[PDB]
Amino acid sequence: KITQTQPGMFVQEKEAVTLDCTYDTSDQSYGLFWYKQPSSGEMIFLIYQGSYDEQNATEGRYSLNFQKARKSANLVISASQLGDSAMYFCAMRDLRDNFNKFYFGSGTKLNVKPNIQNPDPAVYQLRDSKSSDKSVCLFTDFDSQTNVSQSKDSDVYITDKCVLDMRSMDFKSNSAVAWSNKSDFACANAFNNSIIPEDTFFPS
Amino acid sequence: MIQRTPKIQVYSRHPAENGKSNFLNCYVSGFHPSDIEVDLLKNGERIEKVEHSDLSFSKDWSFYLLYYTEFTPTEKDEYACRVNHVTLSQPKIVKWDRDM
Amino acid sequence: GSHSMRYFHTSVSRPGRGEPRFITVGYVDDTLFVRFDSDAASPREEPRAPWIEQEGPEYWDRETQICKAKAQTDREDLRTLLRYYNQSEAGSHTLQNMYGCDVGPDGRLLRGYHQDAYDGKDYIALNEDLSSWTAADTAAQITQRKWEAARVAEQLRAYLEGECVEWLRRYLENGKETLQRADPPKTHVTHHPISDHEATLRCWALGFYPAEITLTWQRDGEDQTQDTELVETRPAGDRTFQKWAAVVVPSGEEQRYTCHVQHEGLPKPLTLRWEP
Amino acid sequence: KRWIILGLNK
Amino acid sequence: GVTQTPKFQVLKTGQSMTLQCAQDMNHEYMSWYRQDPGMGLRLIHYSVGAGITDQGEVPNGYNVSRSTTEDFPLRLLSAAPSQTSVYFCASREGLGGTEAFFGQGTRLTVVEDLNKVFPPEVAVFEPSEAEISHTQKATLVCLATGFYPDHVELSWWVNGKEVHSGVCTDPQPLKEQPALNDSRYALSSRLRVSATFWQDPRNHFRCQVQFYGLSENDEWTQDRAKPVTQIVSAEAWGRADASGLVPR
Repeated sequence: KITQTQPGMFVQEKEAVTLDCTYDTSDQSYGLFWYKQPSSGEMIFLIYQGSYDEQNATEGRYSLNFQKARKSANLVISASQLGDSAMYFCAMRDLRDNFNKFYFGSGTKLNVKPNIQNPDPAVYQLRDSKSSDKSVCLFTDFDSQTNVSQSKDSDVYITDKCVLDMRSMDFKSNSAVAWSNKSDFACANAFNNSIIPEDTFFPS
Repeated sequence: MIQRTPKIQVYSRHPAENGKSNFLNCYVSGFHPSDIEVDLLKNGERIEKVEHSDLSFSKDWSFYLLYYTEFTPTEKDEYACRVNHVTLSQPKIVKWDRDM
Repeated sequence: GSHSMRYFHTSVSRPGRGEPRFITVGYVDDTLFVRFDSDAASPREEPRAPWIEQEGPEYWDRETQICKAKAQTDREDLRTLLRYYNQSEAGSHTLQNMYGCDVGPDGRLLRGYHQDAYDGKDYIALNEDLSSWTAADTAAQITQRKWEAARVAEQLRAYLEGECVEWLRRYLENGKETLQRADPPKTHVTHHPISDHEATLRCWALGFYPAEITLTWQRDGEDQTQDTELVETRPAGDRTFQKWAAVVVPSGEEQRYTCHVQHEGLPKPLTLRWEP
Repeated sequence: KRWIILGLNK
Repeated sequence: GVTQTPKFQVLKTGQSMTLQCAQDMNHEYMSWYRQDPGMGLRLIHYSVGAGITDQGEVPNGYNVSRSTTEDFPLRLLSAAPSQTSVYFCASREGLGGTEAFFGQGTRLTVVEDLNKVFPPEVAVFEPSEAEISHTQKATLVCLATGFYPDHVELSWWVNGKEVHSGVCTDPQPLKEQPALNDSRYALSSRLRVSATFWQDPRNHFRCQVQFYGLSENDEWTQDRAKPVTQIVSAEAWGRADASGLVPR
């Protein structure tokens, strides 16, 4: 039995984050495992701790704060990177079945928030590069403390906020995209559902 | 493949006394590999109810086993241990001798 | 005095006749106390000495699991070792493992052990260090790297230093009346005439425990070692052991020969003669 | 009392 | 280490399929899990060695074989909607091993009727002049729409090379009709470059969506093009100025 109480954790990039795990086992012999599952769905093994290992495991930026007495096996991720945003599974195998099954926790979605140096909230309209009159709305450059609510209207599509990172300039920015088949749909209303900065730039 | 031919001793648990219930032992040791065939014989016939110990081994890795069976010895009855092993061309028979 | 706990493990592959036979046994000193045989109808770690029987069901379930786990580890290791040695899946092979600890009369670790053998030959061994590995060959070196990487010695060393010692102590206490009772050998000398010129003098030691014992023949009280036939100490089948020592001596000279017996259960060493 | 850890494969 | 295939699979109810799994690690132990919401990772079958397989927690509907230690193919004789899941092949040195390596995963969708399978349409939306003017940055947006099932991989290509810097793609596709498990999906992605990089008609921006759909063998009973695994792209070129003239 693996308990990850946190369905999600957020952390400021570069900061360290601790993902909670507790495990229930009667056996004196077991191993605790962490796996990372990024958006693309793979299961990346990160780190392992044996119940008889007196040292706490370490693997790159991952450390496992193994407290046998408290029955916790928290993963600590040092210097969080945007690439760390993912699902994290705490898992365990024990003697009862000769270490056969992995018992995985529900998992914790780590959300690494970018440090936004100079917010410049704005909603731009983009046009299809093809001989179409199709259009897209781009809410961009807002800080990590504004949130994008999806539409409450079913004919307008709005993506969750996405952080892109222009590495050469060490520049990061959030965006959310919105588009509609509808006709009254203008960008000036596209994100009405979200509470957007009062100074959010809406070009003419 | 290391091969070590089994040492064999045949003897009674307790000092042999005709008419007195006792235990006939066949100790096979120093052998390798472990697969081995051991029978206790009464007058050259196989004794049906023979137990043996759990396979174990000595510091040099060579194996030992105790085969044994309840028996009442007599002046006339002859007992022996027949051991076959891969290191043995022919099954090896060691006769029980009260004086060893 | 000094005491030991040892676990012995043997896995024998039998290709074309099922899966590997696994047998493991537990000794305190010279006393078998636990066993597991993968061939038993419903395999459990079973007690084999009374004092261990107090241990509760959690103990027996756990020991059973560990043995099962060892059995399985072994099956995998036999497969692996075929690849290490480029051997055929057709041949039958043996994995052997022994481990355990020696404690001094003080009850502290004297020496710990962990050793594996493949086909009757040393494979890999924990050094006296309890901290480093000695690989017998190139295959075993592979194993060494795997085990160094996993920091196995560290954890094995803690086991040999903690649980092993501590449970050995507790076994010794629970089996005080037997494990810590030394049973002296009943001794006697037999005379066996070869011919008119010679006789065999055979000095017997029976019903003793522990197995450790010294039997020596002297002639006019002087060393008769490289002239003595010692049979391997043998189990009587009731947890005590037997041994005899033999000299071939000139007929009529028997009275110059004394048998000497040293054993934990003897307050003082024995001197025996044949009753001429 | 037996010893055991994960990852002891040869 | 563990090469599990395919990464994506849509299956018509009743069809067979073999999920493939090979490991180049001389691992004795192989297993299959399926990952399902609220169900954690469930073991399906496992193999402690070549020639040995056993049933996990949910073996039913699956069979496995272990002809060699290297491969542990998972077989779905008769696809069922229930078997819609994410499958992971796992391997390790032994039953008691700690080198527990999972495969890339196989995302399996069992459909009642393949007529629900639709490839994406892909569009690229050029950077707003307003953004360019306001930020000196230029955000392109790629929109993959109308697809089913969720089995796409979206990539940006600049001047013929996959690019990652400045790219952000929705983590999970968004349903065009979310309450229907049959509905089609849309996915967006942004690629941000400097205005001055964008203001070069010689710079080529292609959004590429690899879609996993029907195979050649799948029966296709519609008039519309069979929605097979395919790549769908849309592109755009830099907008040079009025005005000349690529900026320095």
